[PDB]
Amino acid sequence: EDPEVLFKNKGCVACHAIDTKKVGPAYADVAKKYAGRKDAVDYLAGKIKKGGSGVWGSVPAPPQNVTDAEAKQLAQWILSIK
Amino acid sequence: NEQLAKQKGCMACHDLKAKMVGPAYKDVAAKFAGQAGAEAELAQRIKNGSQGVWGPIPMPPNAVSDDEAQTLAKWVLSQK
Ligand code: HEC
Ligand code: HEC
Repeated sequence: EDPEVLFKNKGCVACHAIDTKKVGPAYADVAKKYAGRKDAVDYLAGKIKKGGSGVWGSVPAPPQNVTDAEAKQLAQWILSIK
Repeated sequence: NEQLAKQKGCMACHDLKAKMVGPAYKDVAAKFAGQAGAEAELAQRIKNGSQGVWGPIPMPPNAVSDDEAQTLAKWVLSQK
């Protein structure tokens, strides 16, 4: 059999991907952490633009070249992911 | 949205979905590159299970023949 097929039909696909995880948290995990919190959009939009560390690990997030409006749009989108 | 996030470089450091429970195959292949006995070793671990290498969560045994296990082991080790 083709390996890409066995990967699928023995369930390996359920637990393994080809590519390594990226350094920052997944957006669905961010959405889960901040769900229902009144000020979450404003908090995240500031983090997205200015960066920071310590919440998810020791690795610092760099500032990003976004307007404050884009930072808010991205915040709202990330929180939306379920 | 996703396009804006791609555009601004965010996806270099972030995915949409949580990491899967087991290690990525490119990481398994890179760990074992040039290691004698790796295909055998992995075939065995795919068949019989593994814990403590990549995390606290065990991989349970999988019901594969020594052929299906070897096939998958070779393909994993070729992921680059
Ligand atoms: C492109 C503009 C983006 C957007 C939309 C986000 N990031 Fe990152 N990010 C990185 C790291 C290492 C972290 C963890 C920081 C910590 O431990 O505190 C983050 C974190 C986030 C969050 C969560 C922030 C929180 O306080 O909960 C969010 C919403 C997020 N990012 C969005 C790493 C990187 C990068 C590495 C070079 C890059 C590029 C980005 N992130 C870019 C963006
Ligand atoms: C379908 C037959 C597969 C195949 C081809 C592989 N897996 Fe898994 N796997 C899972 C977890 C949590 C781990 C880490 C265990 C630990 O930390 O020791 C692994 C590990 C692997 C390896 C690497 C083993 C090594 O010795 O380094 C390989 C090659 C591998 N797997 C392949 C989790 C799961 C699953 C979750 C329920 C399932 C299903 C699979 N794996 C299935 C398969």
